[PDB]
Amino acid sequence: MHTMWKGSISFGLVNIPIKLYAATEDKDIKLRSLHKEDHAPIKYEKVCTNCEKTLSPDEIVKGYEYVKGKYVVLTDEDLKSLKQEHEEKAVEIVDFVQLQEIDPIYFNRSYFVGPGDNGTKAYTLLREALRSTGKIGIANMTIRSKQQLAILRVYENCIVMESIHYPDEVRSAAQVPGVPDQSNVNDKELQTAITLIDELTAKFEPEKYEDTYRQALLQRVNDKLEN
Amino acid sequence: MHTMWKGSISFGLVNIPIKLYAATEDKDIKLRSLHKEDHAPIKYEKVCTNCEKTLSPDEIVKGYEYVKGKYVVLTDEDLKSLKQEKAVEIVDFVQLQEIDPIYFNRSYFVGPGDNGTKAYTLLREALRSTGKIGIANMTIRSKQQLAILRVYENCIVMESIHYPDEVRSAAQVPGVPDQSNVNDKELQTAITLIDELTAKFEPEKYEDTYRQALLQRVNDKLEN
Amino acid sequence: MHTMWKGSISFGLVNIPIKLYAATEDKDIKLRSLHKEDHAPIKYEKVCTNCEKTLSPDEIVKGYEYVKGKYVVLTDEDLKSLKQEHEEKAVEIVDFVQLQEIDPIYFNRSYFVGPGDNGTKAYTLLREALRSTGKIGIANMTIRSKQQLAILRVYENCIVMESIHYPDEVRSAAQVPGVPDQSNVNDKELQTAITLIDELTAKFEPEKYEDTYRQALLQRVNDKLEN
Amino acid sequence: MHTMWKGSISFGLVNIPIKLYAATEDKDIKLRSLHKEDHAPIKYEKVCTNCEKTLSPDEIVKGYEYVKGKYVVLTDEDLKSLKQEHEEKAVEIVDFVQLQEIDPIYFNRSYFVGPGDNGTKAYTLLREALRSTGKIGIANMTIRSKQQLAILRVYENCIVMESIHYPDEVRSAAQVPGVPDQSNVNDKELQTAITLIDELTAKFEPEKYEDTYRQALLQRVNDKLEN
DNA sequence: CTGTAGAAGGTACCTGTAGAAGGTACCTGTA
DNA sequence: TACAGGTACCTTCTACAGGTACCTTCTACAG
Repeated sequence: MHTMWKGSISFGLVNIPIKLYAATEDKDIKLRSLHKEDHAPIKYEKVCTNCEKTLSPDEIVKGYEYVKGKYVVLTDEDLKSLKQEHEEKAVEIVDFVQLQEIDPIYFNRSYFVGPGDNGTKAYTLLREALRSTGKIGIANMTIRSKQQLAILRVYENCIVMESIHYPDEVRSAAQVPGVPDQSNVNDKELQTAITLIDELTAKFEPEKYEDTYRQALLQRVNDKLEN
Repeated sequence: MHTMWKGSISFGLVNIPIKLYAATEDKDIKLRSLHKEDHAPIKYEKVCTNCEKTLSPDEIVKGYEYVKGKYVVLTDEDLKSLKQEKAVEIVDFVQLQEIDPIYFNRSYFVGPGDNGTKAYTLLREALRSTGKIGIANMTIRSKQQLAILRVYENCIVMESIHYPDEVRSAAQVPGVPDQSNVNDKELQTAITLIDELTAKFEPEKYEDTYRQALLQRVNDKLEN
Repeated sequence: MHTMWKGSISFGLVNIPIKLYAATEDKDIKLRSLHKEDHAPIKYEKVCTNCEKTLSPDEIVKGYEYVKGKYVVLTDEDLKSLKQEHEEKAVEIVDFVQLQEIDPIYFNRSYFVGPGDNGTKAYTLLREALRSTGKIGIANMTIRSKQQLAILRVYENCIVMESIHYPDEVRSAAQVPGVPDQSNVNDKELQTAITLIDELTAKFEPEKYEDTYRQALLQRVNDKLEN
Repeated sequence: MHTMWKGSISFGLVNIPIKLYAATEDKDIKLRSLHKEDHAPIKYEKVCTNCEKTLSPDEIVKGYEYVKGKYVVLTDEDLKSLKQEHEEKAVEIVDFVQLQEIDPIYFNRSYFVGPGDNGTKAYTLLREALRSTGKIGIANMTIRSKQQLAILRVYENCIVMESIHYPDEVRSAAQVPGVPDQSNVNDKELQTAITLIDELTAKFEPEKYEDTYRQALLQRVNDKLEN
């Protein structure tokens, strides 16, 4: 695959050089906007709502909307001052917690972690330690000037780094309206449900599920192209 | 807390009325572009790149780019026909460990609907006992996609997932070694290290430092 | 300085990307042999002592002299198989001993260890740990296809990696002929010797000592060059 | 042990007859180049680059390369006048500094110093004075027609004289690229690193480390011989 | 309040490429 | 043992441009 990030997993004296690859790709069809009669691509042009004039990029400033219709203009220098840029590309591990402690509810984006230069032995040691102890590593990571939380876990023979939502962005499963909390299920009905589920149970065949809409749109495009 | 979808989980004769709630919210800081002269928000005008002129939404169409610079225009009629082909239709049940969290894309809590509680708890208990997840097809808003249904705590969680062709293979990751050449003493030392840094998960410990810094700076600027 | 080796310091899970620089340079004067009448450089021509013919580098093979006058030929395959090559450039630390356990008579060559890419925090941690515990690290390294033993220690603000002689190559000071034991030493004579040493004691001035032969040769060369 | 040098440590009125012994030996495997057709050793013939004529040692003169391609020819008389000859083989001590003032990065070669004829009491007095004052003696010495700097120190019951590099041939540890200061060190991380280093700490056992390449080559030679 | 898509700027990492010299490593000779 | 001289080399940095995948942000439409 294509490497998108070069750095190291650092927690104290440990510093394992690693590389990141995107674990998923967006195959959804993107449709360009074209003029009805000219059939040319459409471009976005910035125009002020008050001065009603075209604005160059140097005439645009960023402003945080603090109440409805009122903006505190954050100067560029302020924006760079808020960012705590790091000169060292490191997935700095801040904690190690049991795997069950963090639900896949938190997970946002998945990355494949591969060994870097002169870091295969430490990579294998960390992978085996994580698999044996059955836990994951909570870390802080920056890809391109951002800053987010991540968890490192083990999937098959690879290490997977999943960025996660911050704990205050994840809602509570105990606040869901109407969810029962009493384990008063009947044994006969439960057994019938289990039998039905087992009847519907099959194996996971990834080739069985396909994007039908994508294939249909591609076939329509091919038919219109040939005709 | 706020219902965003109201339908039913359906397979065969089983039809459980359910409601969907977003399991996560985006609290990232969003900034509005403004003019420097008058500090008014800006707006986007769609103009043609071949010849500059403002176009109404009724003056534009959608075209799929098949090669570089060449598009096939999909008329709204055929686009609607393709989009045609409120229930979460379960196709089959697989094991919990058969689908990795790298498949998961979006998370939703599932709550019982009107007169749909007994079936809801029956399905939840069956899924928990059998250790299975239900693969299904569903549409949120004019976009059909694939999802799974699992049990988290005492709730049902529906995770809309990526299609299998959209997920890369862990075997294709460059340079990843095999599980054959790990020393026992080094492994024990590494395990001891990991156990030393092991701590309980404290959700209040981790916070968005950049967002708090930006909010504090905004408050200070407002005071000034 | 000029980096001469790029790799990492590895012991178990710990990996520290580092760079090697030569701590010393040979400033001695080198003289080129020239023809007396032509003043042109000379060339080494390899000629067999028996066939009395000039040999191409593909007509020459290496041989070990197990006994005087007889050689066992070690072909390319044997030498390649004996020389174990590693896929990773690592200073594999095997031991951590006390600093005083290894005498400077073991030391052979000195190298300065600088932080590598994304390897500064771990470098600082290792330096501080070595300085505080008063320990050195025994390791195996290979600069250019020649495996040897080394020790990592702390000098001032830097980490210094010294290659060392193998223990079988170092003689024992207890077997030096004629060296007396800790026999009784006269206190007055020892005090007089101490006062003499203190009288001759001065501070270390690196500029005080210089290679006088090199300066004399350079001055003679310059004098002949001028006139 | 074989005496390789016989002289006296001299400073002012103090003159201590001494003998020098090599403190280390080169046990590396050396392979003789041989002709592949007859398995006879090869020899080097000095031939001129331009004239392409075989040159006897009386037709070869030394030359210093001040610029690339141009050589100032230094005749025998010039080189003899440049070299300083001493009628007495003496290690002439110039001053004494502390043990810690000269780093082992200066050290080049090691020799054991043994008492000479009727020079045991002075040897013991010098050893005791150097040990008690914690000092080393900087000196000028010539082994065989090459004057160099040396330091005299005490190791176990012996005196060790180390030929050392000139100060201009030793690089500065403050110019190592990327080396940081000691200000930013986390205490918890430092304690973790110290605990890890103590975990890998072991007593120095010289019998554990051996030149595996030499043993492998000797085993291969023995296998080829026995067959 | 949430889902959904489109356009736009940017740059990191890989790919394809080459020259120089500084320090490694080895071999002989030679008294 | 000392001591030097010649020889093959190759690694790291210097000097180098093109291209794509992925990040990241911003607005707008729907109900």
